[PDB]
Amino acid sequence: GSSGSSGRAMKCPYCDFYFMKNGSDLQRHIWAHEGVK
Ligand SMILES: [Zn+2]
Repeated sequence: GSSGSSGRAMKCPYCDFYFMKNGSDLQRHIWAHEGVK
């Protein structure tokens, strides 16, 4: 699919959104649900 040739991405511990299993942007996306500036 458009997110990757084999699919099977990780899913967020707070919402419906997806990232690559070792992506650094996931840590910022989670810290944003935890309310960090
Ligand atoms: Zn999320």
